[PDB]
Amino acid sequence: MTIRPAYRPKIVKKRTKHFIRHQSDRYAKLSHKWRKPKGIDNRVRRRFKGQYLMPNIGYGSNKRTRHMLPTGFKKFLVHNVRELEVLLMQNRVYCGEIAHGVSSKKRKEIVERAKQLSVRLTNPNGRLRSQE
Amino acid sequence: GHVGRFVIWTESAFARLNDLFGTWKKPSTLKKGYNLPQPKMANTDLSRLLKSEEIRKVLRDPRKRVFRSVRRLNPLTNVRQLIKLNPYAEVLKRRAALAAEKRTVAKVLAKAKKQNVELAKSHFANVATKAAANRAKLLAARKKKVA
Amino acid sequence: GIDINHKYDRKVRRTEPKSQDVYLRLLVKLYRFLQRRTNKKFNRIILKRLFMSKINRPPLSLQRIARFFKAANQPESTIVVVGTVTDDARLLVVPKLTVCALHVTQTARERILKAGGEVLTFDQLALRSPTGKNTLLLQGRRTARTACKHFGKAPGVPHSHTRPYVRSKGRKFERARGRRSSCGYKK
Amino acid sequence: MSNIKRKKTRKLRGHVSHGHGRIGKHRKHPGGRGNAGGMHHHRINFDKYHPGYFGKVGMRNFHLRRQHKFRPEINLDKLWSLVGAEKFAELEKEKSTKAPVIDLVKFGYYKLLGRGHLPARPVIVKAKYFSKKAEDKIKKAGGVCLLSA
RNA sequence: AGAGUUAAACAGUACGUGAAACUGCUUAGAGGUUAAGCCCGAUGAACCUGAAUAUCCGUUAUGGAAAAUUCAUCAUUAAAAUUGUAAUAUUUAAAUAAUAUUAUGAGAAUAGUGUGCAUUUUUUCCAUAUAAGGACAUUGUAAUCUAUUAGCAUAUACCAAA
RNA sequence: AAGUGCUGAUAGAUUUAUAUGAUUACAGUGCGUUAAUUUUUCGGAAUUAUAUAAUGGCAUAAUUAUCAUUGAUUUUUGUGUUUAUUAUAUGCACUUGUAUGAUUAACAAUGCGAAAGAUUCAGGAUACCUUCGGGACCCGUCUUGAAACACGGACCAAGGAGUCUAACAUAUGUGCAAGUUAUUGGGAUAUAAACCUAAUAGCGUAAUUAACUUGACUAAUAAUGGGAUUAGUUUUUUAGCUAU
RNA sequence: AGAUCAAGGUUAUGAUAUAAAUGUCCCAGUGGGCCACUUUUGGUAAGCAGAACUGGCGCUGUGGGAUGAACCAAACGUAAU
RNA sequence: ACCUAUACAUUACCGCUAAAGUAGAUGAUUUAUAUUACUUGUGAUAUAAAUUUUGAAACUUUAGUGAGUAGGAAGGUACAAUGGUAUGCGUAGAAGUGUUUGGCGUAAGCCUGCAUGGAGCUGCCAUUGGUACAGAUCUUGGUGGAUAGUAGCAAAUAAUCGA
Repeated sequence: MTIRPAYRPKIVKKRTKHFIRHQSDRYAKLSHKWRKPKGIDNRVRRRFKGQYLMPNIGYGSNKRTRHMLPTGFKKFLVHNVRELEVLLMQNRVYCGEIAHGVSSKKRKEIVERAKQLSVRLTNPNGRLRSQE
Repeated sequence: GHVGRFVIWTESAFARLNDLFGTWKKPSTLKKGYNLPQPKMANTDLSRLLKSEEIRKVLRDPRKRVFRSVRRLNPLTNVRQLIKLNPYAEVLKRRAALAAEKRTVAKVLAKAKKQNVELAKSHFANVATKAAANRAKLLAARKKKVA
Repeated sequence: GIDINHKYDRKVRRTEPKSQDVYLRLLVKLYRFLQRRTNKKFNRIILKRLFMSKINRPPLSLQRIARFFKAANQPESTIVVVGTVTDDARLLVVPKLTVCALHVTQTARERILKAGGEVLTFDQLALRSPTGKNTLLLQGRRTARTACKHFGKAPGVPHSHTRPYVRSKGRKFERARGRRSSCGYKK
Repeated sequence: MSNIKRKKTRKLRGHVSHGHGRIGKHRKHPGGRGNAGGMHHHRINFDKYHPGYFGKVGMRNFHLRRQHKFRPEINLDKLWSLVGAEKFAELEKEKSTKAPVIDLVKFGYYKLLGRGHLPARPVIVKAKYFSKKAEDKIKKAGGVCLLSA
């Protein structure tokens, strides 16, 4: 529908599956997210052979497909119609995500104006659902 | 901790700062010895500083081209490369290539000895060139007799 | 892989100061323009002197200027000091001169305007002589500060000579056992 | 009172020792609480770095008053910020209307020392003391001192 | 249990928000294995994600309409400005720099009228012609390039060995 | 040792080079002398002299130098000579055209971003479950050593351990400068703010010896007083380059 | 021995410089170690102790003798060949 | 002849270290054309067209390079209140709570959809406090398996039909 942005390549990432925090299997007081286990015995700290691939600066993406969402842009926070005037002339580059304290009164005012401003949103149809 | 509120003065007020911070030529009045402080950079333009007719008679280098061209190349798979980094590489080929090329004639003539078929238009003109090359040596008998 | 990424591969010295000014950056954002068109060594030493702290960008008192302006056969050279050429009294007569300087105190302008030679700043200088032809460069002392003689003690040598941390002067203050004769030993 | 991202221990959690060791770690005092024993086992880091200690240089000055050794010390090299600064300019015309009068007790300076190396002008100067290396050089310079009341 | 009362009872004396560990339930799978776990790359199942734009041998030739017009080869006039001069006034003795008003200068610049003012203009849609309406994604080629293996070799040249 | 001459493949192809700077120069193409030899005869084909430092072949002169020296290796060359050789003697426009800016790209197939609706191609453990191949001790920590037949851990939500001041040192920011400081104070005047401010008084200025004394370069001047290590500027003249 | 003139080649062994050169904080730690080859005391001796000269283990994964902190290959950015 | 390493080599890529380039845009720059000075042919003029922006803390470009506890500095994010700030969203659903909706980072962490819910909340930049927890034979409050039905309720003579 919308023209895809501004020299859209193959977004091809190094390691994709998430990174899950040594011994978070047998403690559900242990969360999901990582903490380099800094203590002198460990079985992953020594970057061993078998465990949950240990992060560093290697795995990142290219320094032009930084932040690049699967539709070419780089995502960007939007609040009201005045910040969509920030996306006046850059409309072929970035996109918008309607901030989730905006009600369905004001989100009527983005989706009918910035459509004609030719920007892309990730989420229209939030509370649309054609009721109040 | 930020500059600039929108400030509105009055005339009796506005003629007290000259008392309250004197001038560039004097100390002030209402405080003892509080001089008007200094700048550390006394012209603070940059665009009209680069105008300039006193700076850009001494500048040297607008290296506008970048000169990057950073690609390596192979010295055998690119036969194109050879002559460029090294002339006389054409010499050693175009010496030995014809020596092989006459030797390609030198073994089909054994087949033209065994069967004697052609020699019609594929190698007949390839061996009749010596009759033309005889004339390249009749000038050695008629045009090289000048010294 | 190999083995050397050894040490130091790390060029320590300062790229830009830990200072968030908008005047001092304006010299940097000017004098980066005037050392990367010319290659003149005189501009780079201006640039590498725009970077030290409050101490070690040395204070520099006016009598040190004068006999350097009496380093004679130079009646036209402009004075460049990256520092603070303040005023000292006991230079009674003051000569005509024109200085480029960072910071000039209010009692220092008042005698050189009484000289009367105009002092100029750096952008004020920058209009005139970017080449540095007939330009002088004066940098003050750095054993100057009295807090910088605490180095480097191992007292047995008579090359000791190095100011211990006193409490305060008088008697019964770091003066019995070790220093003088009779209380154990002379240093 | 700190900007604490700078302060060393708000990135140290979590390392799992926080900054003071993992063998013989931070035990409430190892040292001897204070200065013990400057003669006893902290010997080496008290000579060197602090000789002259422990003992008795001797004169038991019973109840010093810090007035009898007041003597605030001015030097002859200044001497003309003492007078007006432009007032020196009219003394180099030449006009021998001077030696001028330089009180010191009214200034707040007492004994004229002799670092000095004054100009050639005569000066009549009044101090609360003398210094021999100065006063002979003043006496070549056409001026002389007289002791203040 | 119904019937209610209230915006709410998915607020009914732990009477707001109700998690976390336990798990009672139904659907979904599965199974004598490293004891459970994971980690590596696939894996059906299942929902999902990202998908598009004015040419080969052109941002070409050519024909249809519509609206109009400071644009023509358009004239004037109304401006305000900008740039660049000239002058005056604030200057640290003068110049300069700098603002403030004063005028000239050129060209542009809009609002308004005007050969033809829609005559061969201008601005929006419609047309054929050369590879041609796609111009994009995943694919099979074909060759090119730096690395890189496997498989044949055209003629040499060297001692001795005869 | 020489492209000797390919024939078959593998996976991989940076580059928004203005989204703040040759798309240029090497080469290849079709247009404007020539003469015949030769071949095909449809093109092609083949010819020298035009100029070189020539660079080897050979010859001699000549020397530097040499294990050796009948000599041979040579060196500097010098000349003659034929014989080989190569590059220089291609402007003028044009061309999808060679090569050059980490030198990958023509073709073909597969498909309509189809009012809403919605098929197609790749990907996608998001966090399961299903199916197999290798991996694999289960977490703190003292210690040379913990998978420990070493101690602490049943599970979870909330709470918890680098702080306060004290004076110092150093690094560093910010003003100022032989000065600096109100922050004990009053008064101006709206409130715990700030403003303004006077004498002091801290600390430096000028040192000490146990103290009394004395008091910091011969001079109207000197700077670790002289020395060498020196950037930089000035200058002597030199050639020199670009502008000239 | 010092200052100051006079003459002076191309600076005088190889191979490099991943850059050399220094003053503070005396800056956090750490002041218990282990092993193999040779060299080696103590003891009959030991996976014991006691060392000098290296390399390594603690700090270190790793491919290989199934296994094993040191053995022998090699010292660990993410990826295809 | 083959065999396998995170080693060696080459292409991409990430961060880090080193080196190097870029600011007269009231310009620069080609593309054409009118002209011209004409110097054969190189230049200036005029017209027409189009390319030309960044926290110079930027940007381009180049090479090399990457283990790590004890420990030191480097920028990065949570949870706070205080003054500045965004004509900041908020009963037309604000804070946390779940999640088989979707996504960005190397990573901590956000952004987003739906479902509760009922009255307040965050982003840039200055500051800053009792600031992020798996641990302390840690404190307190729920709650497991064993068992949520096992352990065992066995001393003192012994209870019984019918209403």
